[PDB]
Amino acid sequence: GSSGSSGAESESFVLDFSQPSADYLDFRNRLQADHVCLENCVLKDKAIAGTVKVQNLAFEKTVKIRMTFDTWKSYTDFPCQYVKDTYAGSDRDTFSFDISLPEKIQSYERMEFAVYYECNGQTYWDSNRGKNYRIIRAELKSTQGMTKPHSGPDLG
Repeated sequence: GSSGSSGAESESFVLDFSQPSADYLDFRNRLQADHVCLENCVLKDKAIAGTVKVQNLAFEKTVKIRMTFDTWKSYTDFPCQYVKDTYAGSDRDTFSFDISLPEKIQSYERMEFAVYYECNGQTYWDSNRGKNYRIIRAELKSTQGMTKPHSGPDLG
């Protein structure tokens, strides 16, 4: 039935959500209430990259990204690395992560990931600072024009 996967190159993928960092407030709120929040997550060739933030509550810190390709059935705990740059916050540390996308990805299975920060004898779980990090392809995303931008007042 299904067409074999012998020789084929799928276009790059995109994100179905707006970067978290974008909103300093809506962002810090998660890093202050959950003590953890993803800064930015870029996409690369059959691979991804992103840096997660954490509160300097304790010394020992454990950051691991949880990703799955089977409607949250088969996930793998990937160890995060540490970044040392001028930009990186002095107090709050900055851990990075590099996950390798699966061979292929079709519209027959779901794919989402979440952040898992362990500290102070606790386990903070940040799943797309809302529901889940829905990752879709770039060719799937539909383009809709003739739309007006939204804008509102600044909370006092």
